[PDB]
Amino acid sequence: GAMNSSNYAELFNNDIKLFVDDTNVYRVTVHKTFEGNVATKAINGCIFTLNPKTGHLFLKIIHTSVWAGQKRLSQLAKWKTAEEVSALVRSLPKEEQPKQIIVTRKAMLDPLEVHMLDFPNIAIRPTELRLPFSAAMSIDKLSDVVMKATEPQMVLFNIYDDWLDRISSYTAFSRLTLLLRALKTNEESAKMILLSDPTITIKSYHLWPSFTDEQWITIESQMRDLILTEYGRKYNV
Amino acid sequence: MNTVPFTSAPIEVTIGIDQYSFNVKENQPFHGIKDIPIGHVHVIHFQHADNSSMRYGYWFDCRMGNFYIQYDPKDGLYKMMEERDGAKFENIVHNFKERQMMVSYPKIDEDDTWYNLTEFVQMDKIRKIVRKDENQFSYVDSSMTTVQENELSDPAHSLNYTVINFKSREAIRPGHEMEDFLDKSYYLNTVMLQGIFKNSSNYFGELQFAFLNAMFFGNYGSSLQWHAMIELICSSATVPKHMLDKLDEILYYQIKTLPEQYSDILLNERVWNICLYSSFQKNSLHNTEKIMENKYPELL
Ligand SMILES: CC(C)CN(C1CC1)S(=O)(=O)c1cnn(C)c1
Repeated sequence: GAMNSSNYAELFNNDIKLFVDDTNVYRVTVHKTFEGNVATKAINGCIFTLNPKTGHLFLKIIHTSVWAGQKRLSQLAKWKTAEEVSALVRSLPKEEQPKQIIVTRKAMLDPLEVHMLDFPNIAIRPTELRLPFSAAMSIDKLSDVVMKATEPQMVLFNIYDDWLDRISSYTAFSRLTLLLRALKTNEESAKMILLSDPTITIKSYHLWPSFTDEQWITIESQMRDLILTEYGRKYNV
Repeated sequence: MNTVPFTSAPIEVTIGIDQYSFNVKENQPFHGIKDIPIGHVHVIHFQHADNSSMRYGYWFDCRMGNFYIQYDPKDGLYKMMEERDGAKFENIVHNFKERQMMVSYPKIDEDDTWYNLTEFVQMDKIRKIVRKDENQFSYVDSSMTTVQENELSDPAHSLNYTVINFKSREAIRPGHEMEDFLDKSYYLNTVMLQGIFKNSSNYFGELQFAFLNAMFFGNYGSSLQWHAMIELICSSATVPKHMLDKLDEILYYQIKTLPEQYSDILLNERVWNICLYSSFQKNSLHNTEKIMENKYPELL
């Protein structure tokens, strides 16, 4: 059933699984109209579908045209997410199809279950983890490809860059969640930590800077400090 | 007016006949029930004084044969059986009527309750839900499971209600996932009404029979079925107006008849709040909403 702290190593076993996060699928800016009413304007979004073992990220870009003339967009967005995840599964060869799909928000369970009726052996699971995948649009290259899209588009990334050459998927996922938690809590300070030093660059084929093992430990410490900090600035402790 | 005679009453038992019930003491001289209205199905049911485990009973229609009850001391229950010898059976009953050892089916003339609860129920359909073709009558009890329950174990003792499952390929057209899940009208009208039941009368018949098995036997799977058939209509944006009007009457009399003390277990809060307050038909069940609010305001 639900994924939580007790069954956390399951994420890194050899059963193919995907996390699905819909928090950036339907995105809007809220503004005033000439008459002084409020209106929304959609901007491009994305489904964040991640294999936590391999790092493979299936970034389905949701172009604003998919909302045109549609009602109840927040509810449609869950079903559009489910439709696209289902289409992704069918596009994969059988031996690449997930055995489990974990949704980060419980509201996705029925839409995805209904879209996946053709796959009765694929388990659709919620999670009690508060995962920070909403902050994926704080990763500059992901944000850039979403905003530039002029049509629906799937873009494939490895969200771990080359880290798995040197660390395990458990450690890589922990690093990712720490970076994303930091970026979610204080994006400016997080990005300052990541880029302050111009001698460390991001490879054209990567998302994150080319830190050595020792530099990653410094970075990881800075990000914890930042999280605990903000947690102080927030609560006054 | 027809009669279901009893050979004897060897064990103390509460006997029900439709919505009526009376206590029979151990070896009390009881020889059955007379003046049973022709034109309706009926259910005669039993709860033993010594073991309230297993309410059980028989659905029957007196137009289809002469039925009586004999206590079987080996299997330990009151059994319905069908006598073929008309003259022998009538003669005994005739004679039994003379010694006044029968209770009278106690219908108040003003009262349409039973008709209203069984309006669409037909023995022929009961016998397809309850499969035992050598008998004209149908046995049901507390513990019998439904076909759907078994999918999630003895097939011959099952209640073969129509399987309804909102997250199934039957309910959901490929490519209309969201449409069909939020508006079940396709599933109600094409799959179930046109496809499986053929008309709304058979649908209501099964719905009413499910309710009655839930109420009289505490049959939990029947209660599941009754609520599913309600929820399928309420969750459909497009329902014939005559069905909605009839549904309101059906449910009104079911809510009216339900023992007040059994509401906690027989009534699904989620389904009812959804149907009366959130569903497409939230405004189409005036009588049912009024009786539910005055009688079970807690549930809501
Ligand atoms: C309550 C009575 C009507 C039950 N009998 C009906 C006429 C069949 S009986 O004649 O006493 C009877 C009981 N067992 N068998 C084989 C016959």
